Amino acid sequence: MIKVPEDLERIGRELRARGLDTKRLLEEGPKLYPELSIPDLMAIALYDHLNLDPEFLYRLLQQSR
Amino acid sequence: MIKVPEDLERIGRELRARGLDTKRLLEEGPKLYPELSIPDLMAIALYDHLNLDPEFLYRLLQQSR
Repeated sequence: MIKVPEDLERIGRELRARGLDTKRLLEEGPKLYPELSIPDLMAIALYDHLNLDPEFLYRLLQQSR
Repeated sequence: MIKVPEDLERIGRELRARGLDTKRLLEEGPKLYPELSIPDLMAIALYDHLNLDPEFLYRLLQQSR
């Protein structure tokens, strides 16, 4: 589902808009987005609280794969 | 290298003590700890800035594996 950095940002914005802080995002994120990997959701959590460049997080995710 | 939650906390404390913020931790962490996976380092980054329970992050890492 994360084919480009834009997808990381889109899903991240969506989950945070629900009111999910980082812990709740890591608990609810996987239920709402079962197609994402745990590393995907950790990267989204980092984007959502620290506003790290989605390009950087995307590149890190590519390495892990 | 992360066989228990204690290892996540130990390495996290070590990297943050060097002055590494989250972005620099994700850039320098892999160089300093080449034995860790990218998901390992993302979990350590989450612990170091948000103080999420290392037990929770450890359990998430087990799932990914």
